[PDB]
Amino acid sequence: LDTPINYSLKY
Amino acid sequence: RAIPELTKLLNDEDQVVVNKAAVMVHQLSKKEASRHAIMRSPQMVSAIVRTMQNTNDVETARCTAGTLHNLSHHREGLLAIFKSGGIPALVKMLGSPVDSVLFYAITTLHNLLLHQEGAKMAVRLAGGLQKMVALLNKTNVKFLAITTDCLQILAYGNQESKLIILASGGPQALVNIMRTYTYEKLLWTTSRVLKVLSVCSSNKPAIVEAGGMQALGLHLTDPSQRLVQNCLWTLRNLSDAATKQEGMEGLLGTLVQLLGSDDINVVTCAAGILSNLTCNNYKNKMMVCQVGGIEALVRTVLRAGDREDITEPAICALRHLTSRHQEAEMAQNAVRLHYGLPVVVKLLHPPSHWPLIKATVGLIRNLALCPANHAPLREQGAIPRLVQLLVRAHQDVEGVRMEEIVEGCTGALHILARDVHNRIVIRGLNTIPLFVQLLYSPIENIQRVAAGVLCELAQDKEAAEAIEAEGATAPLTELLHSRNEGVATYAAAVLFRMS
Repeated sequence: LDTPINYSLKY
Repeated sequence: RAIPELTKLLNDEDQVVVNKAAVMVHQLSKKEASRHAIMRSPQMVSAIVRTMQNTNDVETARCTAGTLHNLSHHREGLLAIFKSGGIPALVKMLGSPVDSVLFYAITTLHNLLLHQEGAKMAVRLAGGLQKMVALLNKTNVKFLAITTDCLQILAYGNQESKLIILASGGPQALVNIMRTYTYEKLLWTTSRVLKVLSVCSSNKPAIVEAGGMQALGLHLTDPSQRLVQNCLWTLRNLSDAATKQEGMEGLLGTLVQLLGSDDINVVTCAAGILSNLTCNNYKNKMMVCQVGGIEALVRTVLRAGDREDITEPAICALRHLTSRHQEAEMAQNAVRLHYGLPVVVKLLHPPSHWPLIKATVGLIRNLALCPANHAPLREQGAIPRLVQLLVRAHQDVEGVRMEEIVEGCTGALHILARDVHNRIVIRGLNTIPLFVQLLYSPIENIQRVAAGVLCELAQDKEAAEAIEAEGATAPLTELLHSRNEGVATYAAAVLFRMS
């Protein structure tokens, strides 16, 4: 479940 | 008169003449009216390059390299070096065992890359990437500083370039620098390189395997403002790929303390990282618990206010912690024991957006698994607001599917309904008709929790009767034959109770 967020693509 | 004579002596056939003429030309370059005279000579500049390039003596090289280096301190002199095809030659010199000759070359190129248009394309044909990376093993910290800064100019906005560095083994070479030396100007530029590489999706894993995560954690408390910020942007970029590295118990300690800072760019970057490393790792989840992670995080959301770039990552970090592991219980109890329940239910109301509201409903579901939280959550007034959101989503954005907001909201009420008090509230909101309508969804997930909440409320005569009056008997029978042992077990329960 626990899901990551690719901060490389948000900034 | 002079220039035309030296040019000729620069390449006869007999070297001592060329070796002794170089020494002369070299000294004229230290004088102003001499350089100006040397630049505007399309032949002097040419002969000089082919000599540094084809010579076999040491000092002839040591002197010719110095002559070009002085010509680079001004625009007119750069344009000349450029036309005479001097770059391919300069790269060649990057393999000399002579310190003086090596240390010039690199600086002349550095200048060309910074102010001459075309240099970038050229230095890439000569193949200056594999060479500069091969020099990363030397020991002169000032030498390194200049070299690494050259890598960053060429790697910016170019994937072909990041792949060669990668292919030549740059990642576990730079990391070594970070955990060996202390010169600040070196540690700053080497991070500027690592940063640019952390963007692409192929160049990321190579850094985490070397140990880039532990090597970058070392300088989080250094006096340099710029070094601590570049280190942080970079740890946030790698984060979604280091969720399984052992021995991260060291870095997780520091990160927590860094929540308490005067810099709000340091708080924001620290938030997301703790959020990502907390995914599916029971070893990291516990460690954060032992060092007072829960208490620290609750406090972070309180001062953040309406700044959604801080609150979002933090809430996701508490959500991960209150689930799947030995201290998951302690976690749920602590959030309450630290005065956090109030603020959690406030984020459900506007100004807020969809991405944020989605994560808070998820945090609330977990929190309800602890008995001691049934009464508190009610008094804050979550039930009336949870139902309200369910409605507006049913019918219908921002990056969120409205069906998700519906599956989460229902599962929230499902667990809360374990306490009688909450049931009397939920029922008295004309909710039943809607719950019955969810039985018709094509999504199995929604079917289980919909039939679940009904199973809870149906344990009371009046309630059961009102459910049967809507006509749930029709759909409930069909769900008996579901191969989803969950959607089934629950459809058999509701029918049993209302009969």
